[PDB]
Amino acid sequence: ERTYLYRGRILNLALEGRYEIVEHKPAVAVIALREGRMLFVRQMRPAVGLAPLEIPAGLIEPGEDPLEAARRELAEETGLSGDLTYLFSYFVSPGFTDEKTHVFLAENLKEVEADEDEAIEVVWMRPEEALERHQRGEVEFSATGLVGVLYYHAFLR
Amino acid sequence: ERTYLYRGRILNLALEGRYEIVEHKPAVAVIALREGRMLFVRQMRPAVGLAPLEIPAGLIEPGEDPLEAARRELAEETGLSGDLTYLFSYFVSPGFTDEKTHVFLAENLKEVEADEDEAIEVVWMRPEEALERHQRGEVEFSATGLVGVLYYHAFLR
Ligand SMILES: Nc1ncnc2c1ncn2[C@@H]1O[C@H](COP(=O)(O)OP(=O)(O)OC[C@H]2O[C@H](O)[C@H](O)[C@@H]2O)[C@@H](O)[C@H]1O
Ligand SMILES: Nc1ncnc2c1ncn2[C@@H]1O[C@H](COP(=O)(O)OP(=O)(O)OC[C@H]2O[C@H](O)[C@H](O)[C@@H]2O)[C@@H](O)[C@H]1O
Ligand SMILES: [Mn+2]
Ligand SMILES: [Mn+2]
Ligand SMILES: [Mn+2]
Ligand SMILES: [Mn+2]
Repeated sequence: ERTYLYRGRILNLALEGRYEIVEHKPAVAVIALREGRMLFVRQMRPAVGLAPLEIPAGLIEPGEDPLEAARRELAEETGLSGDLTYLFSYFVSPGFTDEKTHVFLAENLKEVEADEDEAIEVVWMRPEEALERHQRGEVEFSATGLVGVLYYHAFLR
Repeated sequence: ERTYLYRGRILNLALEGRYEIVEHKPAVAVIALREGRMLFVRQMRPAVGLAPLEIPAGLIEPGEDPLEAARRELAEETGLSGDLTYLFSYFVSPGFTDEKTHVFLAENLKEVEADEDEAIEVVWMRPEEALERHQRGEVEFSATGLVGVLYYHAFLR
C-alpha cells in the first residue's frame, strides 16, 4: 500500500510500510562504436554537481516503446541514427527506485541532423581511454557509461 | 539552493530550481568468482516487487570507508571474507540521484560465518548462465549484477 508524499515531473516519492520508494519513468541507453571510439555524452547533472561520462540515454515518453525512445534519444542528443539491437536491461538501484534501463547497441551510424540538443556534449572516446581516465580520477561514470565500457571490453574487441 | 521536501532514512527528496533530486547514501558492491561461479544475491525488493539478480551490495555506514563497507556487506550477506581490490565507481542514475556505487573485486574467499543474514539468498551462478537466463526473460538484473557479469566477461575469463 503506497502512500504518496510527492508526485513530480520525473519521479514520485512514496512510503510502503517502512520502505521509501521512488517511482521513476523507465529509461533507455545506447552503446555505439565507430572506428574504435565509443559515443559518450556529458551534461551538467545538478543531482551530482558535475558532468559524468554517460552514453546517450533518455526517458521513455508516453506512447513510446524502448526501441523508439532509443532512436529518439540518439538523434536528439547526437544527431545520429543507426541500426539498433536490444541487449539487456537493469534496475538502476532496486533498493529504493523502480527505474529500469533498457540498453541497445547501435551500428552503422549516420548523421541525420546537424548533434542538435546543445546542452549535451558529444564525446567520442576510445573505451580504453575512458576506463584509464576514470582509474586516474579524471572523470566519473554514470552506470550507463560504465556498462558501455564494460560491454565493449567483453564483446566488441 | 536545495529545498527539502522529505528527509528520510536512506534518502532525502529535494527541489533545486526545477530539478527533483534524491540524495542517497553511497553504496558498495563486490564482484567475486569461485570455480567459475559468480557470487550473486537475491532478496525481495519492494521498490520493484521482485527479486533481481544482484551482487552483494550495501550502504556505507557512518564512520566507514568503501573498503570497510564492502568487507562488512560481504560477510553479513554471504558469510564470506576475501582479499578486496577497488575496481571503479559509478553514479547509479545521475539525472535524479547522487547515489554513487564503489565496486570491488574479492579473491581468495573464505567462510568466516555460518551466510548469515537470512532474508538474502546466496546464488552462486556461472555468469554465462546469469546472462542467458536474463536474455530468456527468466531473471532481472540490478545494475550491480549486470556490472558483475560484464566485468567477468571482459576481464576474468
Ligand atoms: N527503500 C528503503 N527504505 C527504507 N529503508 C530501506 C530501504 N531498502 C532497505 N532499507 C533498509 O536499509 C538497510 C540497507 O541494506 P544494505 O544491504 O546496506 O543496502 P541495500 O542492499 O539495500 O542497498 C545496496 C545497493 O543495492 C541496491 O542497488 C540498492 O538500491 C543500493 O544501491 C536494510 O537492511 C533495510 O533495513
Ligand atoms: N532531476 C530532474 N528533475 C526534473 N526534470 C528533469 C531532471 N533531470 C532532467 N529533467 C528533465 O527531463 C528531461 C529528461 O531528459 P532525457 O534525455 O529524456 O533523460 P535523462 O538523460 O535526464 O535521463 C536518462 C537516464 O540517464 C541518467 O542516468 C538519468 O538518471 C536517467 O536514468 C530533461 O531534458 C529535463 O527537461
Ligand atoms: Mn538524456
Ligand atoms: Mn534527451
Ligand atoms: Mn544489501
Ligand atoms: Mn546488507
